[PDB]
Amino acid sequence: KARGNEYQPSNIKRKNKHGWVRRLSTPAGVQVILRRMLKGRKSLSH
Amino acid sequence: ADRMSKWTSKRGPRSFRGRKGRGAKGIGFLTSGWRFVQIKEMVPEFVVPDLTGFKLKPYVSYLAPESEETPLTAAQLFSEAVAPAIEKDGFEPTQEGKLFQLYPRNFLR
Amino acid sequence: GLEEFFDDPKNWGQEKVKSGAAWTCQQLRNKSNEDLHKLWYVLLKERNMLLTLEQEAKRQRLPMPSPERLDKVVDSMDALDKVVQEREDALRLLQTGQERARPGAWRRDIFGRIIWHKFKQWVIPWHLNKRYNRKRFFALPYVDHFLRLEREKRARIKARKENLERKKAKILLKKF
Amino acid sequence: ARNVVYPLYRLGGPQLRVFRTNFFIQLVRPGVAQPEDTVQFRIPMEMTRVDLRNYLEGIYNVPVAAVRTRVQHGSNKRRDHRNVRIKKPDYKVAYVQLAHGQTFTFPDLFP
Amino acid sequence: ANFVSWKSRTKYTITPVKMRKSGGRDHTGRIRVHGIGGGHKQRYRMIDFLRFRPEETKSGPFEEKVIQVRYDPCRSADIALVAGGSRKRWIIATENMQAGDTILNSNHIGRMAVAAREGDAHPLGALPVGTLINNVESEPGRGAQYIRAAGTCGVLLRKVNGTAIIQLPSKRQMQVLETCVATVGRVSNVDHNKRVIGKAGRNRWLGKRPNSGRWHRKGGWAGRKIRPLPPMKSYV
Amino acid sequence: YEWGVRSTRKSEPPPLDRVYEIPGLEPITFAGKMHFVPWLARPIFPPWDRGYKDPRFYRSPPLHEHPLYKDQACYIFHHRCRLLEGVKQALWLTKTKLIEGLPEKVLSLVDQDECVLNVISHARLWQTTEEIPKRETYCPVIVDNLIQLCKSQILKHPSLARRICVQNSTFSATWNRESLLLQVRGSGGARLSTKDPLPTIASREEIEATKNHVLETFYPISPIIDLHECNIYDVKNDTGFQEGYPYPYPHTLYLLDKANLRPHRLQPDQLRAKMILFAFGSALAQARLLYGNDAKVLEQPVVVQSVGTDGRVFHFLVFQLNTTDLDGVKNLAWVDSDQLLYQHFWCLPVIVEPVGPVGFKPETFRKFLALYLHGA
Amino acid sequence: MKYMVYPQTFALNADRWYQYFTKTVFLSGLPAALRAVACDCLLQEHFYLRRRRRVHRYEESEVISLPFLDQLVSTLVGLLSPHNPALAAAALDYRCPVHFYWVRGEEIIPRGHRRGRIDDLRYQIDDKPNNQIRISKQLAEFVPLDYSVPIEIPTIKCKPDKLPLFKRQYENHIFVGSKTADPCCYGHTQFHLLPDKLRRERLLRQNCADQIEVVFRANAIASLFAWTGAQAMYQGFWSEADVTRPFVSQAVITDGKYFSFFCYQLNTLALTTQADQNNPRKNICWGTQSKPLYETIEDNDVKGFNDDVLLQIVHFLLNRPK
Amino acid sequence: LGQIYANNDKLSKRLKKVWKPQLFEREFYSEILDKKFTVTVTMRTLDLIDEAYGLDFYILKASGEDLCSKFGMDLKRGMLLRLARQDPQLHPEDPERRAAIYDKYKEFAIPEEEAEWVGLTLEEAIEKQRLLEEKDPVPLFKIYVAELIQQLQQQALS
RNA sequence: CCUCCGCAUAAGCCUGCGUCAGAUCACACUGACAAUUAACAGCCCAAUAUCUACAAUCAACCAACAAGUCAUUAUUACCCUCACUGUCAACCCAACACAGGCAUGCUCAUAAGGAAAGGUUAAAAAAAGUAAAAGGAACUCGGCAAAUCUUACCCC
RNA sequence: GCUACCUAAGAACAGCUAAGAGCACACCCGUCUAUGUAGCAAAAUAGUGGGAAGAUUUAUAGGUAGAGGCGACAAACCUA
RNA sequence: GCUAAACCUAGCCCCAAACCCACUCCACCUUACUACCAGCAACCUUAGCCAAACCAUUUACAUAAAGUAUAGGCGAUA
Ligand SMILES: [Mg+2]
Ligand SMILES: [Mg+2]
Ligand SMILES: [Mg+2]
Ligand SMILES: [Mg+2]
Ligand SMILES: [Mg+2]
Ligand SMILES: [Mg+2]
Ligand SMILES: [Mg+2]
Ligand SMILES: [Mg+2]
Ligand SMILES: [Mg+2]
Ligand SMILES: [Mg+2]
Ligand SMILES: [Mg+2]
Ligand SMILES: [Mg+2]
Ligand SMILES: [Mg+2]
Ligand SMILES: [Mg+2]
Ligand SMILES: [Mg+2]
Ligand SMILES: [Mg+2]
Ligand SMILES: [Mg+2]
Ligand SMILES: [Mg+2]
Repeated sequence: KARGNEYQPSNIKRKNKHGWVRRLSTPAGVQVILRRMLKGRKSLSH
Repeated sequence: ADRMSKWTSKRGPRSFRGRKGRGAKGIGFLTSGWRFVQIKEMVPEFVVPDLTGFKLKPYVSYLAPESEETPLTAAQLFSEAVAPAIEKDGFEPTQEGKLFQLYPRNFLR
Repeated sequence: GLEEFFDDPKNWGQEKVKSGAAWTCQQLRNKSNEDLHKLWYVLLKERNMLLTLEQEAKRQRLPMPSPERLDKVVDSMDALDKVVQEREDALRLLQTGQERARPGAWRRDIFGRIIWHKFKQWVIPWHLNKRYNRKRFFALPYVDHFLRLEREKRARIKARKENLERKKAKILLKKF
Repeated sequence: ARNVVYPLYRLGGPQLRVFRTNFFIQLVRPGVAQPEDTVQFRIPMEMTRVDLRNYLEGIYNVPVAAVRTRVQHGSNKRRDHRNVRIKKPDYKVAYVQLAHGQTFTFPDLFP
Repeated sequence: ANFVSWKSRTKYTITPVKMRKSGGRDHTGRIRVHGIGGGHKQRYRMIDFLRFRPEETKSGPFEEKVIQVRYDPCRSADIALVAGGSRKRWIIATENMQAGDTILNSNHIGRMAVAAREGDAHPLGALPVGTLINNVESEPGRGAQYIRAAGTCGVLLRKVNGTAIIQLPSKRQMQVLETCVATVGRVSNVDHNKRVIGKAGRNRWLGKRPNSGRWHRKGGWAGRKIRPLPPMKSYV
Repeated sequence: YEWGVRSTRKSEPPPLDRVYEIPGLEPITFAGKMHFVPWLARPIFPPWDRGYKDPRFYRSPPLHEHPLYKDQACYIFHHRCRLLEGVKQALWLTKTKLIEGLPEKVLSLVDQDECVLNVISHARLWQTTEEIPKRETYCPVIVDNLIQLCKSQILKHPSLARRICVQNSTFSATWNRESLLLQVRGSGGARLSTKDPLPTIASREEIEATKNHVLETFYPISPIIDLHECNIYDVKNDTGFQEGYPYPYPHTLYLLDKANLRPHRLQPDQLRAKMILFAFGSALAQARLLYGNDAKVLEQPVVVQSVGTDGRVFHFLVFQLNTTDLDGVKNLAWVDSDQLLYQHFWCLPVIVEPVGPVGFKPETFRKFLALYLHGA
Repeated sequence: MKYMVYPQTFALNADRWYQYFTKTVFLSGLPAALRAVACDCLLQEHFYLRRRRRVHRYEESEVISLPFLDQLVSTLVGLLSPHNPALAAAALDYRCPVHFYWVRGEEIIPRGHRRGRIDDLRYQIDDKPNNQIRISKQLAEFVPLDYSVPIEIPTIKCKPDKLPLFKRQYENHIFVGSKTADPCCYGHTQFHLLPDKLRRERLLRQNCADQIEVVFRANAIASLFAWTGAQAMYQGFWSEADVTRPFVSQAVITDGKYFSFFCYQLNTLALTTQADQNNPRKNICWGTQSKPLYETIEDNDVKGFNDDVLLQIVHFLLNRPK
Repeated sequence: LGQIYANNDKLSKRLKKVWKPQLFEREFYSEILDKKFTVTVTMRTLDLIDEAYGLDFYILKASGEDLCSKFGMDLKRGMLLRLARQDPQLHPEDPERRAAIYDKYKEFAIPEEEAEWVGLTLEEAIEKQRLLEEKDPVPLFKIYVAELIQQLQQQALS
């Protein structure tokens, strides 16, 4: 069927999936954040 | 799906909305069956003086003369409470048994 | 009453109101603690009134009668804050010998950059605070490289600034 | 008082005082026809309903009968030459009912 | 990978405990067992398998009265609610075990043998040779692990020295200490073997996902193997 | 078998750092800072006690050090205690003979149904917006309505104005048997309270004649079996009222059982047993109040009644308490068990069978009325 | 979605608003054994009945007061069955809900896709009277159907939302204590107690001492109106087929000590702007100021007991249906 | 951690290999500390100890970069401290014995202020330093008072 | 004339056809000013032991099988009350003012909500319907499609 | 946040005939035809249809991740 | 004659030198930007493309000695 809308929003999920806390939780996440900072991004995490 | 907009209490689902708040400062605690318990001591009581017979005003007449600035450092203060010391020839060691603690502040503003 | 939230009924609709000068700091310093406190409340009400007036103006599509006065008031307030704060600081110095009242310390976070961690104020000791122990204050080796990169970036920026300045100077010289 | 660390009240401890209050307030004209005795203020976000009540009582000596606050959203839509969103600030509105049937019509300025 | 096991209830109880399903998953989160999950919901009646255990401050053999004989969702053998003294407990029921019926729970290895009633529990020393048993411990005071399914029964083959020899249902022999406790008779709900399932719906309800469609060519193992029954296993 | 599983228990604290074994140097730990660092050793903190007391984060002492902890365990009964043996055990606990019919006098005191029917309908259909009301709503309601109806014969009997049904009344009563200490506790049910005591049903010959018949043993179930075994109890008996309270004499314990699930409800035998216990307990308390706590056979034996539970079924009980000396003569109870007004109610019409109570019988109602009357 | 009207309201000068909503006219005034019993009732809950678990000040109105009230109702009823035979047959209902739903006035939709359309604005009351007395025969009339009484209804100069009164959409319910299939469809006396929020101490602490009486009055206006309305509905009548005979009911609101007494006279269900232009009829509410049943309780002795209140209560109970 | 050629010929696969040492658990007495430690020791360690004779001796003798263990370093430090202080290790009734023990290790035994820092990591050392030079700040008031006093004295002199 | 939609709540979005001023299929587009007020809903619950066998299905008879969704008690601890946040809209996800997707409660023809036709002409071709003389599968790979409805037999 | 499978705690299934029963709404799927093919749409519309008290459908939160997972194997599905 | 064209200075690149930055107040590891209550913790050879004309051992990561000794499917190359 139509497959365009993969996204189907719910804030809680987003926060758990992609939030600051989650990022902090691993080394990889931390590294990601660091990279973002280096780049100079306005929103490091969600 | 904005990352840029500031996250706030308006933004989430129900639970999220309930949780956050603005910088309100809580006035008590919450118990039993969601009965809030307003403690009187947590609420800030505004100590307003009486302004009757008070000759000061919110602006200062232009005729008042100019004078150079003097940052009120500790030394100056000491000097202006050193007469008694001089006479001798008023200090707390700790302030843990004191209401208004100067260092790790108790007093507000 | 609520009459204090507006100025004298004489002054409504003049477009020019006389109100001379802010409180300079010296004057404030000269005044007593109690006196200062008293003055603060006088100031506050005035400020509120000014704000109200501004709001009214905004509503009505009209300009403020005299917006300098508000500014002056604000300045005065600031001065007052400074004076009292200064005094407090002095007192602290005399007693405990502490610059800043609220305690903190130099803490290296996850990202490696050293931060002034201001202390938060609690009921139980740090060792059995469940939340606080999650908030980790240390780097690990994966951060060093990133730090280095950051430093390099900073240096580049600095270089750009300096060279630019030099170029500007050269241009100026050429001109004159 | 806004933007200050509040001391921690344990249980037997003293009353919290605010000497020299930080937040300052502005009473406004209502937009949508309120009852007589209602007064509409703009509280700065951090200040509470109780605080407002106290504030009015102390500094202005008004008999406040009830207070009802509400957080108004300030619009985020509206952009620059850059296409970056200018945010109008969100503020707190206070509906303060006076006591003793005191009554208060908001006066005409700019006649 | 959040996985705290539901098995977390230190106090013994009769109240049926709430039970999280697995899906054939590990604590990692990956499928370690195929064909599991999506059954009907169940609650666990904690079965006391150590048959002989006296209540607090009591010593010797005691009696018990059966109150109810319920169906357990967790297993093929149906269960019995028992009471004795001041405490109740769930035990695995025997064949022909009725409500209001009495059960003995002995520690006593007698001089002579003990004529057993289908339900009651004794050491293997006390039993006659050739008596059918179930809920057999592997050591003294260990707890019953063997012969627990519906209709199952191992015969007591012989006694030599301070040890008894058991024939397990699979038929492989097992030597145990003479003092280890067992219950006599065969385990409740015979005819579980012959229960026709009728449809795949039933299977689903029970909690078994279907077999995969992947066609596997049969290998070496797949022929019938005729072997001698492996050596009698001892716990001594 | 140990129940618990290792992965769900509080994890063992990690192995103590190797510097602590060395006598005697100062181990450099992160307690100098105020946070964990992997390098630097794990510090050992002193067990912190909060000085001042905050109720909302309070921790009680261990059961050992309590102001009234006794070694001999008291076995205590409440509304939620729910006996394995039902009535025979209750009797044993109470020390009493069961009699299968209600007494004659009460029956006589009988010698209209539309009203009853109406009440039933109200309970089971009319009293709330939602169709088919729940038993947590209707069971008490029905009882209340019945009580009201009964009262509505004050015009006939003017002595019925000397009573009052009261809601949050507890009691406590403690006694011995073999000897193990026993206690009963208050209800979540109504108490019909009168000014005058009830008259004695059995004569002093009848009472005497109890001596011959024995209490039923029921081994091996222990009699206490389903009661709360309790150390830390306090032995004081208590009628639920201070001295000088008018309407002090307990007439009938209108105790009920709400609860919409079959399991939460009592099962009838258990309920009956509970009722009996309550009757004993209140009666016992009354006796204690009257005479000394010194045990004996009574001169004027007190009588308490109790009506059962449930919108559908009814268990009627009268209790003749005649001996404070337990461990001789015994007490005697008269039950009319599981009598039941109305077998089934239909809230919606089936498709044939109309909207109302099928299988109605007024005998139960009559019995109830009689019970209510007794004193007048 | 309809305005969710709460009888026991915290809102200030809510009475006038309530009147406007309902179209009532408020008027001040009205159109030994027992005493002993009352005293006993008072004592039982405050002194004699031994509480196992301790009672706190948040827990006081629920645990102490409501049961006392119930006792008063029931015992008094029992007493008065000789003096008044209708209370014998009457059905007495404890905490049994009273719902009433009506429409008063138009509202053009201010914004959205429904903007600029006449929405007739709706209300609902959902009360739970501590207890009430229902009868199968209707009570007397008090005042004639169509009575002028020229004192006039409050105006109200703005939207009803500005008095903190909020909207919601749920089940529209016209419900007297029990369903239509029930002979006891009429009522008479209604007993309310106010919760912790509307204790007079609290009011005193705030600056709303004026509103100590007001709250009670508001409650009377609401709950009574709902009950009468419900009754009217049960006998066929509604906004178009407006009541032929005046429906009447009675109330006695309280907070522990302080009682007052409120008769109600229902002359109209025609509240829709369709049926109000040709309408001189209007509902009526009679009422006393809240008077203390006692001064205080010193141990097990009521200090300054008030018999007038008791008498009033008796009168309320003891009025007949002719 | 290394790699092997398959059959020790280079024209076969190269494939990665971890050679692990054979770990054991053993008790160990030490005269300097008077305690029995249970350690994850290997046979080479044992051999080394034997060569050096005492475990204590080995600990002392063996250099920090050859010890290759933090625990070992710590132990060494402790021993050094003991040597320095001359602490009551064996308590009353064994003073002579203690003396004898000390004399057994007359070699080694550095001044006490060096032995405190032996066998520390860098971070640990830093922490120690911080602890040492911690101190609550001196009230300025006191300083001012002192100054005043000095001034007064000066005045008196002149 | 349509109504196969509507009003709510949930989730989502986040001021997105309110007032005034202003400009440039036809005039929801820019600037200023205004608004959503808690009772609904979120935001909970001092310890230590100790208790919780009997489903739900109008719960009553029957009747089962897959065996189930709503409870304490004892003792110690405890007077302080109603703060904080959500509350707008023509709305979300599909790049769009997209015939698609989108949980639940009422409403089941509506008391809500809407407009198939910018104007004209009336050609072919194309699309969607309705029509039918006589015949009635002669169509075609096949009765596909349509129309009226139902007989028997294989394979798998 | 799609889909594949699972875990927790939820919700839905009118009406007529008499059980992974039949007809038939809501809901789910997607047989055949036509239209559409830079489309209303990166898989839709119109009809016609298979299912619709169950191995049913479905909202919420959590879990398994690529040398992997998940799979009533179609080498499916794992954000066009 | 419309669309358009045109335009220098924003700044930037490579060096040289010199070792950088980081707390007005408030908030920020819980769903970061959240005033206020009883639990764990970092270190573990790069690989492969590619070249060898495939590919399998193998294939680089001041000056001069010296592309010398060496190494190497003794070849690519190192
Ligand atoms: Mg198979
Ligand atoms: Mg197969
Ligand atoms: Mg809305
Ligand atoms: Mg698209
Ligand atoms: Mg319409
Ligand atoms: Mg059109
Ligand atoms: Mg056209
Ligand atoms: Mg034709
Ligand atoms: Mg042809
Ligand atoms: Mg043909
Ligand atoms: Mg066809
Ligand atoms: Mg079917
Ligand atoms: Mg079908
Ligand atoms: Mg295949
Ligand atoms: Mg294939
Ligand atoms: Mg190649
Ligand atoms: Mg090539
Ligand atoms: Mg090739």
